[PDB]
Parts: sequence; structure tokens; C-alpha cells
Amino acid sequence: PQFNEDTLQQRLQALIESAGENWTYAIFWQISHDFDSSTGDNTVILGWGDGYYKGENTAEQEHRKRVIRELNSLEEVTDTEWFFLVSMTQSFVNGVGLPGESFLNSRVIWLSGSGALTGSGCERAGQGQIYGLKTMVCIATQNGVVELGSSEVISQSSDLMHKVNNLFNFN
Amino acid sequence: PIARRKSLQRFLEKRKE
Repeated sequence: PQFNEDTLQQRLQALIESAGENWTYAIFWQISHDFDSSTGDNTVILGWGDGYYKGENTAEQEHRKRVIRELNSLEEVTDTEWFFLVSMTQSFVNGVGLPGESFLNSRVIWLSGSGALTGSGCERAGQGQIYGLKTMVCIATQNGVVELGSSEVISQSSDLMHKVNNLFNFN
Repeated sequence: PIARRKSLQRFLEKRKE
């Protein structure tokens, strides 16, 4: 009952393998700190912690396939795979974007349905919806922000919030 | 980026299946 980084992948997997609903992936956004010489501030930054992808034109496909192979070094690549992948390089200043707003105000932000995502004025919600997501969720924890996405419209269930609560840290 | 590296690794390996 006080989780650490070594179980984080296991807990993310547990979260959407045990889920009653059809979630496409889970992401954990870990906090880090970015000191700025210019102001002296140590701003909280949410960056990629870990993730678990479950899942379910030809030029674009060529590029994506090309990117996959390059990454292997260092068959279709679906929209949600790509979104999951592209998500790995994103980060968020505390208070900004879906994870940063979630973390700053210790919030559950539950966006269900395409219009909820496009009406949120939130950039990552908009990107998710472009890649076919219909539900996006951010839940602040003690150590960052848990995010869930799905290509289906999923209502907030108490079962899911229960599992979340048993798999991450809270104050 | 180690956190990204591990996730990337796990993602690609599971992708193979």
C-alpha cells in the first residue's frame, strides 16, 4: 500500500486487463522538475512515465511503418497505436494541457464522447479524437497523472475508479 | 530517455504478437 516505480508497468496492465470496459491504453505521466535559470522557478513537469497499450492512406502507412522499423533499431500501424507511440515524447507544464490541468488541481477529468473531446479546448483531447479516441480520462495521483483512452464512449464507472484507487498512490 | 526506452521496448515486443 505504497507503490513504487518497479511495479508501475504491472499496475498499468492490471488497470485495463481487469477493466470491465474496453480501454485501448493506459498511460502514467510522471512528475519531474525543470529548473529555470531565468526566473529561478522549479516548475513541475509531467512527462512520460510508462504506458500499456492494449489496442483492439498508403503514404501515411509508409511513414508509420518506417518509423516503427527505425525505433526497433534504436503490418499496419493503426491510429491508436500511433497516438500511443507519439504520446511518448509529449510533456506538460503543471496546469497546462489535459495531464497538467489534472495534476495542478488534483482532478479527475473524464471526457466521454467525441464532442466532449473536441469541446474541451484541450490540445491532447483534440489529438486523441483525431486518432479515433472517443473517451479520454486523466486522474491525478500523488506521483503524477493516470490517463486512459478508448475508441468507445465510456461512462465513468465506480468499478474503474475503484481499481484506479487500488493501483496508484493517493494523499 | 530511459522511461521512454523501456516502454518503447515493451510496446514493440508485444506488437510482434
